[PDB]
Amino acid sequence: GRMHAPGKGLSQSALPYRRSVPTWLKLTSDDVKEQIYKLAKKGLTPSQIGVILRDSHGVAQVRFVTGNKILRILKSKGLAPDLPEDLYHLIKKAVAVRKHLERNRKDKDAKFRLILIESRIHRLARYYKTKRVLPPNWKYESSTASALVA
Amino acid sequence: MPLAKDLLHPSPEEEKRKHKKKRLVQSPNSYFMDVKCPGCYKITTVFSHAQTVVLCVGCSTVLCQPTGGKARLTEGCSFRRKQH
Amino acid sequence: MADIQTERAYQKQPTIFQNKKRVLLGETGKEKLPRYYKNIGLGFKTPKEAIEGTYIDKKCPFTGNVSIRGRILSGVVTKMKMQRTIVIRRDYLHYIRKYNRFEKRHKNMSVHLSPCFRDVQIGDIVTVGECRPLSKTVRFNVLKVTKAAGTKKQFQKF
Amino acid sequence: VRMNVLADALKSINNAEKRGKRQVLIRPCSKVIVRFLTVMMKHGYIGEFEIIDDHRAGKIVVNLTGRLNKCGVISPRFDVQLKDLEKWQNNLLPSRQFGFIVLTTSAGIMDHEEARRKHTGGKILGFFF
Amino acid sequence: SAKIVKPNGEKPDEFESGISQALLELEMNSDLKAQLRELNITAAKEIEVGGGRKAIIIFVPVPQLKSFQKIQVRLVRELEKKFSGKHVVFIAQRRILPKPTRKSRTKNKQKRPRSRTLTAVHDAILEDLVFPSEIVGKRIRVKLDGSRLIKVHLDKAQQNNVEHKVETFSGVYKKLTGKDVNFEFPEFQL
RNA sequence: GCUGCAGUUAAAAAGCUCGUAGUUGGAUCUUGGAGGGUGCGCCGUCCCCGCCCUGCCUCCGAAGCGUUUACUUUGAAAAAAU
Repeated sequence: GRMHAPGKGLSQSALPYRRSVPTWLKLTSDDVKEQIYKLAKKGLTPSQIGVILRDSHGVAQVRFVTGNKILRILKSKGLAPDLPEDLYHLIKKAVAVRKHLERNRKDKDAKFRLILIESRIHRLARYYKTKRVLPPNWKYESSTASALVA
Repeated sequence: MPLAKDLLHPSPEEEKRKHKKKRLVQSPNSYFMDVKCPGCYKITTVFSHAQTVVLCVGCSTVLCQPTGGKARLTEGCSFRRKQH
Repeated sequence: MADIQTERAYQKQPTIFQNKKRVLLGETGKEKLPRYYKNIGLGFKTPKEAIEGTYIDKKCPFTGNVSIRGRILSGVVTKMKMQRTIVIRRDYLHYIRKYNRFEKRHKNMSVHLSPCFRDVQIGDIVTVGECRPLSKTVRFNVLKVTKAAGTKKQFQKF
Repeated sequence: VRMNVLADALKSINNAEKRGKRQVLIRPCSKVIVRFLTVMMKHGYIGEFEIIDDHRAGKIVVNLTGRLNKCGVISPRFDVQLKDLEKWQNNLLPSRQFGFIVLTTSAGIMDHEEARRKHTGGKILGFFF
Repeated sequence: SAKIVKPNGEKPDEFESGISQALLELEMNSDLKAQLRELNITAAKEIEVGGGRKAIIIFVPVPQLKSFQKIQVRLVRELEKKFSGKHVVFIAQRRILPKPTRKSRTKNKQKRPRSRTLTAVHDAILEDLVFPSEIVGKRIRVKLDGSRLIKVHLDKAQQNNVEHKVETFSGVYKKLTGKDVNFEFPEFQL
């Protein structure tokens, strides 16, 4: 449990059974797909769209009120961006750590951590690449990564 | 563990004490509510634990702030659950 | 295409003769080259490219003078560095009782590749057939290109 | 993590019976677990079992008597050649007479007696007595 | 008549004719017409309940079902009343595709959709047999005699529409799959 | 020491982690009645088998013909001596 530490911690959603519902849920597929697309226009991530939808407006899972996961909705509209979001936030994080390490060459902890993050990235990309999402030959490079994430 | 339980029919009380993931067949331990604020008359559905500010339909109001867990509903507010 | 003929010697299929001749249209005649082909057998369709093509390849199983007899093998294409020949990697299982698990093992096999086949690209699974010694290394000839855009890891199209 | 799921179910059982327990909840279950639980059942080594349906992978409740000394799993699932079945049952069964080696063959998950009668063979799953 | 609504590749008749007529009888009306009109049915089959009140099973195209779901309760109420002495319900014809063998042959026929598997279909049948309730959970019991019984948990609220039915759902289910089904009630998380 | 070893203190877990090869990988897609072998004195006891309480298409054979395998099963091909 956990990949780059000794943490054990079980923690989760616990998703609901009930096949159908919510029932007290009116609205419609129409409604929330519009909602999703408009939010994604604003630049929001699918994680973020799912959260804000969840808490502000009734959507227990977007899957259930519409037979599609948020990312698939985005991609079908034409909102999907270049690399998958998890990969993004990893690359971005390794960037911020890299910038901090250039500033503070004396921080060995940071150097260790940068490695960890980076390994997590390379493996994830290996997975995305295996699966077409990323063009075979995709790689993450410090040099270009900075320029990539923004 | 005295060679006595009906693992298949366990009690609702001690099922209700257990971790959401440890439940006989799993299920969550979180809920939804309708929330009031007199000035408006319509009602926003809200999730028990929430992260987002939740604001009402029109009035820039408030409607809880988030926490480690359950959203703290704000002062003068009311809330029926509730469904199925 | 690319001019074949390329070399210094005139490439031709043996004993398949010409004779162009006088009068009008064509002119001589339109195809200008009689072409001879055959099916390998074993139910390997002789691809259109062979019949349609200009290329010479004596080594070709369809167009050339080579017979396919013997083992028919399949392998994955590891290399297509050499002109008209490829290297395929053959995986096989080795059984070791003395205590019993056998360990994957492989062999590479050099095999001639007719210009009739194209898109011979590394990764492609291919079916080659035994043949008379073509070259000191090469025992086989590519008979069928098994293919697949599949292996998805990308999206092939048509 | 997990390589196999059977091995957990079997172990869980064995520790239940060792305690003096009469029921267990195994997780997460599979077609193969069912099939194995079933062969056990036909023979008496367990009572009735029940697959509960979480919207996930399943959870089984087995009610056990106490005729069970041991139900083991063999890993890896070695291939067996009809006269390696004779060699297996001797390796791991109490007397020639009883206990079953249960394997998976092209023609079904079966105890080796049923195997001998059908006259088919395959890869070894596990055992009991 | 027979031609329109009892179609789905066979005309036919008798009961299908009666029920169709009943639908028309309902059709005269207001909002209790126009909403239905679109709905259409493939066929009806009749199968009984053990002492002897029969249950009538109706088959639907599947793209239709959302609308049928729309009415359902009101319609079923009408069909039970007009056609009394029968338990009416609604099942959607689903295709089911065989798992390929091997030598089944296999000319790699287009994949197929889980949304085509025999188990998934059966699950759908269970889902269809009961209605607005919801199936809360399920369990499978292995009987000493190599038998298996499926315990299908049910919700609680609004169940009454189904309560009297239960036995027929069991029998109906059997006719379709050949498996045995049983029903239960819950609990309410606290 | 595969079957079938030991490694807290006896001889033996690298100071720690990342990590490629290699190995290893969750759940989930089909559902009694008689025929034949050997025991016991016309009767039966105890296996084994198709059943009750599933190759498509081409259009019986033929052919098309295989989605790939590994596996396992049934055959042939399998030097004599040993």
